[PDB]
Amino acid sequence: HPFDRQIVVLPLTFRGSKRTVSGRTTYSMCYLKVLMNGAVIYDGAANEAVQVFSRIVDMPAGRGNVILTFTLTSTRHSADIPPYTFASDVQVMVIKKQALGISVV
Amino acid sequence: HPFDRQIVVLPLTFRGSKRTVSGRTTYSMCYLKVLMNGAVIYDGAANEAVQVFSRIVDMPAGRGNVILTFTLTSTRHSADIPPYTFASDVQVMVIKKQALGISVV
Amino acid sequence: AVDFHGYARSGIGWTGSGGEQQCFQTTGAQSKYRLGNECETYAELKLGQEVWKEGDKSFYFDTNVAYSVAQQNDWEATDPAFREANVQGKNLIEWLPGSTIWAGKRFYQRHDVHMIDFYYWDISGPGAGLENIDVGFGKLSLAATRSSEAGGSSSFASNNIYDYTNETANDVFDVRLAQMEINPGGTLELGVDYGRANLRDNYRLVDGASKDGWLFTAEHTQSVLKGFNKFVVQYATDSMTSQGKGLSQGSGVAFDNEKFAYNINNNGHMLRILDHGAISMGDNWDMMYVGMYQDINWDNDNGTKWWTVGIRPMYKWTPIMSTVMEIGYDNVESQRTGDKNNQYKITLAQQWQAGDSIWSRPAIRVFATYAKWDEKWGYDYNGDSKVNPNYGKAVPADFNGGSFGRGDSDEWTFGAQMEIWW
Amino acid sequence: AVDFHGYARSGIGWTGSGGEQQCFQTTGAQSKYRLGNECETYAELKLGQEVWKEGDKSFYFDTNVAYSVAQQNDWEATDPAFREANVQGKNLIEWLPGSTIWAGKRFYQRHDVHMIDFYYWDISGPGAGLENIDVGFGKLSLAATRSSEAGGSSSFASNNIYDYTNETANDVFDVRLAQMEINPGGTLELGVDYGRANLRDNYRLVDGASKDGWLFTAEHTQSVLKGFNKFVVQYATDSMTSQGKGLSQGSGVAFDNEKFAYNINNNGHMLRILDHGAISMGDNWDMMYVGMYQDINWDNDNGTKWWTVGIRPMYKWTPIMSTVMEIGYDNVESQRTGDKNNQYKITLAQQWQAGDSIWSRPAIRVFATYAKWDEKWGYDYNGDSKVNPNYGKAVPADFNGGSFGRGDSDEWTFGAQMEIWW
Amino acid sequence: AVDFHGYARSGIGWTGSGGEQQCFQTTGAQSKYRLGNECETYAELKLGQEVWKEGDKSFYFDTNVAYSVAQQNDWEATDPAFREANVQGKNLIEWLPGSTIWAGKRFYQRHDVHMIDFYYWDISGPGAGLENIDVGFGKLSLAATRSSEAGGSSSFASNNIYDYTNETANDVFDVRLAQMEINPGGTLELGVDYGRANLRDNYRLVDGASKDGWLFTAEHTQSVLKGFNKFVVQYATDSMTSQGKGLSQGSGVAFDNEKFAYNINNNGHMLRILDHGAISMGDNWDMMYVGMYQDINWDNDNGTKWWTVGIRPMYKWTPIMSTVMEIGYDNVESQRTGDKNNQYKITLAQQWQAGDSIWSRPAIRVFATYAKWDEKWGYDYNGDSKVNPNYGKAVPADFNGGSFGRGDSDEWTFGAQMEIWW
Repeated sequence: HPFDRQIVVLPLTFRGSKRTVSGRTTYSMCYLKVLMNGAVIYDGAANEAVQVFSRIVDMPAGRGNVILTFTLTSTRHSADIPPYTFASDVQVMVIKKQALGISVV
Repeated sequence: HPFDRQIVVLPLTFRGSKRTVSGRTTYSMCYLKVLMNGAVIYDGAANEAVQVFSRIVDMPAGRGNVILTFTLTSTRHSADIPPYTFASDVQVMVIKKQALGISVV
Repeated sequence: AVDFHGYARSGIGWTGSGGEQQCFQTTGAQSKYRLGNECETYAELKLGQEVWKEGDKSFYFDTNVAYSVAQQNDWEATDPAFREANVQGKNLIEWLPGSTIWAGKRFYQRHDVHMIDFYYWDISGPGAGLENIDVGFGKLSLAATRSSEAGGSSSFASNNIYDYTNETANDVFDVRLAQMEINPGGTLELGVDYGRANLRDNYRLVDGASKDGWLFTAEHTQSVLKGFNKFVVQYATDSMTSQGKGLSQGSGVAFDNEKFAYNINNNGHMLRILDHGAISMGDNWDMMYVGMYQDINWDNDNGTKWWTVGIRPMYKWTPIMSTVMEIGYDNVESQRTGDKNNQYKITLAQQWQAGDSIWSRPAIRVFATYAKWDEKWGYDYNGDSKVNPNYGKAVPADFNGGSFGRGDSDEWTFGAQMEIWW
Repeated sequence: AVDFHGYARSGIGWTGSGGEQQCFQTTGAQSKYRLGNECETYAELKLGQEVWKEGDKSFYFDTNVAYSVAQQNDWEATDPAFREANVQGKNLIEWLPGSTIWAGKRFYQRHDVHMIDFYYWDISGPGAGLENIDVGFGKLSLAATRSSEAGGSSSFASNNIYDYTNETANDVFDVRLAQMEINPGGTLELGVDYGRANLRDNYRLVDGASKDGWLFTAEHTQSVLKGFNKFVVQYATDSMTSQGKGLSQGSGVAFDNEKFAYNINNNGHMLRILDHGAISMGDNWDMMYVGMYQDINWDNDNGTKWWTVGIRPMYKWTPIMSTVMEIGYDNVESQRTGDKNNQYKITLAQQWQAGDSIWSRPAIRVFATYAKWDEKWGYDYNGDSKVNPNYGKAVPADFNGGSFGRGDSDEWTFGAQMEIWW
Repeated sequence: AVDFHGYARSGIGWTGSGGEQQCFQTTGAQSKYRLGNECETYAELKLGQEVWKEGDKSFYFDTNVAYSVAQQNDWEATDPAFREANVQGKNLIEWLPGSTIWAGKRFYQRHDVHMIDFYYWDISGPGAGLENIDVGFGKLSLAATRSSEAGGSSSFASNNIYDYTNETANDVFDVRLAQMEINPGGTLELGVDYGRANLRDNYRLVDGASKDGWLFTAEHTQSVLKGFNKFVVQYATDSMTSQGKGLSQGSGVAFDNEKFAYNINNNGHMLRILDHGAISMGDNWDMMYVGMYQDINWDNDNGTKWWTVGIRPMYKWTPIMSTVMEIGYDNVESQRTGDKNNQYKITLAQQWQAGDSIWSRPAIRVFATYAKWDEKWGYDYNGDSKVNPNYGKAVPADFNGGSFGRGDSDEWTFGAQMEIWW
């Protein structure tokens, strides 16, 4: 495209869990790492409460292709109990910036 | 546009916090006020549980421009503890109403 | 030499229409007739000790831990309330013989009606005082006690009620003049309580808050018919009207179901006229009675007029076995609406008690209770205060098609129950 | 004259592999061999008092507060369980001399095997009853007790189990006839318990629920070798098989770890043949023993078949010091899968006790325990009752690449412990 | 024959600037002068009993439950701490006369300074031991105790600190040689504590964790002027430096406000030179005095250097009534910023006590306190550990526009209080 664009990552909700067995409490953490062109731009962790990731990545014209990597990892409660985490779909839109239809200031 | 449209505000998540220091519990509240053309159309508050605001505003053809103002305010825990709140980005789409492919009833 | 004292009540009950026992209290009332109307087991265990005594001077130390469980299971984990821990030194001051200096969390001179389980002069809590000063005609007691509300204070100048979430302390200063002999066999006691909201530095209350209040009380105790009759008149102004027992709530802010602050402002007055007593008739009849009118007139129109009249006669078949009855009537009229909801309860029980009096405790009773009520208004607590403009307000029973109050209905329960104080 | 009684256990332990003391119980089995296996600090404190006594009639009031902590730290906040608060009147009825009328929360006539810490007849809880009625040949006792489940009831006609999340009250009616002399030194006792779910008005259980059930108990106590031997046969039907100790769970639904209801329907039966005893041979050997077969056969095919057999000899060098060995074997076969998982433990301890009997308490033990197990099935409890369709059901230990149960291994622990009842 | 013992403190207080009583403690200090400076109501109740006694051999059972409430209301629900439950058998070993074997949760031989309410040798907790072995010159005591941390262990090999969230266990082994006679009236006591982190099988700590530590203590107590003086020197290495009283925290991981793990590594040492005592001058003057220097030197530079100097005189007009003053000074310099927080506090009280000594308890005081402080650094606990890189680190009071510490100010409070041990 001949004009600069915005890559908007829509709200992504990720959440871990906590389990108490025999008075012993274990966590299952959900890690979300977002890289832009190989450089870490987000590194979030969720244990009990939901975490929402939504971002704007400014891609200009002529700088080159933009690669967004979303890596999500889940840790188990223990060696016997598998991880119990939630993560919504990754959705990405590309918009025009400074358009004449919708403006945002 | 020659036809009426729909301005859809995608889910915006805002959340406050609660903090206990020396047995005294304090709140940091997140307030989101959404105005359409200066008329208050949303007034939301959050203390611990996340709050999600998503809406459809019908904009008719010929009436004029539609201005949506999102004001977010964060309250501190004390005089020396800064506010600890979260708020996701504001993303707004505009769609056609009674389009060709999709139709919702 | 530990002193073991306290109170306890616990039992089992069934509801005639099905389920566990249901205890009936009309909406707008602050009390219910306790005989056969106890929904849960409540205990107060007190372990005291006279730790030092010389001549007439002494030091007494007292604790009190309270448990309240729902009598639905064997293992019922709860949060016990450390209700009392205090030390009282008696006869320490020579200029004022017979007086006591006390400090700690104390159950300070509680006055109550037992039949309805209703305290009307109760400023208990953490405090300190100088008690039982011999002033000649009577005995003078001074005390300072603390209460607290979970919210009502804002750290910054804000007009948004949601910002008033900081816990606010309240101080009650109480002066009582008791044992004034004005009648043959009858005594008089007067009492003045001043309650205030103690704000911290750079903290403020919501606009229009009461911020303080007064409570004046007079009580005449007359000894008749091997029993007693107490006639009390109380007048409370402003922050002392929310509770009405002597503690102050000057913030006028509460937390709703979702922990959002909302306004329960209590500017106004309250007038309470009460007459309760216990009487022995013959060698086989005992009888408790209560009759009280309480009017709470608030500036936001959410007060209530409350009429209570009840009797509890017991007939002694045997120095340990007795048959008790209890007939009570309650009628509450709202101020916002003007509707009246009323109820009457009749309980018949057979009890075995450790003594020959109606006050004799270690009691085990098998009871059948029957309550009939009709209700033309209730309180709106649905949703939360953010989206409900009527949250906490008295609304008619079918307001906009809602269902508020208990409606017009009838119920009967039965079961067994133990009650003791030792 | 406050009476201080109760029970307590607390100690320190290490695991051979590493960390704090691990605790070995076979999956499916409802008990574990407790000598050198107790896993936490437990203490019930009872502050009782006889508040009235005249001639033969008396009133006794009893409380019981229980604390259970993980014994991992000094400051350990806990939610104590208010387990008992009750009043018992003895010789208050002239028609039935020797009988007692009791009401409150009570530990009502519990029967247990100490070796494995197993209560096989326990209807304790809130209730009321008339006990110790002299009927000639034996002693008859009648009692009514309440239990409760956190869910299992719906406010409306529903087919979604998630709607059944309302507390369900259960009633147990118990009739016991004890102390029949059927042989020299032998005593027979027969009990019948009927349990049923008590539903509020316009509340319903899930479709196909067990609703109500029965428990029949026969027990023979023989005085042999300066000790006792008890042989018991118990048959439970329907709602009384889920727990099997005399309390009813007639709703059939339970909450998972994310507070979502799911079906644990307990239609079926339970047979239990148990023989446990304590004898003393010589003046230097004491012996505890237990052997039990328990078959829980359900209609959803999720019951178990449990064989337990254990001995606990004790040799007394000194009227204070002794050496106690305990050997136990457990074998549980799943009804759903047909797999048998088993375990055996051997523990050796040296103990100092307050007496010359195996029942003498204030005991301090220094112990070393070994336990070897092989587990072929387990319980699927990971995730939710929604996402996991096998939630709570027995599955083989290698189901679709999962790991269920404790596997095939062994482990040794060691440490010290104190146990006391006073 | 129940032995009722314990401790309690409670009262009421106000501050001149407004609000409930505020109690002042310098940032970076681990103690505050306690006269008129207690923020809460505290009470430990202990119900012990001598359950067995023959000749000189004895068995003693001890319990202790603690309640700590904010003394802001009457009904204060709380989670009581089950602090002690243990059994001690005395004179049970024929080889070692006078030695006692103990097991359970115990307050094991705590040394403390009363003025600042500061325990410098407190290894209490669950454990077991052999105490008071007579070795001729002194008395040898061996004990093993357990502590725990809410996190620090990871089940799998990982580099993310957030994965180190499983609770870890620590063992302390304590050897003490006490009651050495060196000089007329002087007694010496030496102690060695080894603490280590007990990792579960297939569990690990973060890289660079201390994982173990030492504590060497030497205390000399001299009897002078009808009272005592204790001079103690303590040196701790590694995991014994974070807490500083004799329990180990070798994981070096702590939970933040939102329950995320972060590194609090405690590699380094701690030196504590203390001299505290109680003196009696004349028949009217008593005194407590305190001098402390505690230097915590850590590898991450987050240590401290704390000077404390305190005096508390008492003048007795009458054997019951006295006036007590207290002047205290704290000065803490941060290791990573080099700044200094200083504070001095003067309190004057009039007290009535059950005796004629500064240790005679059932004591009721009316006090006025004035504390003036100047703080140039504080701890950054804003936000959580993920978004804040300085979370838990000492920073200057004016760091990048933030406000850390209590600033430079002064405050005066007043009120009444009661303190008792029985």
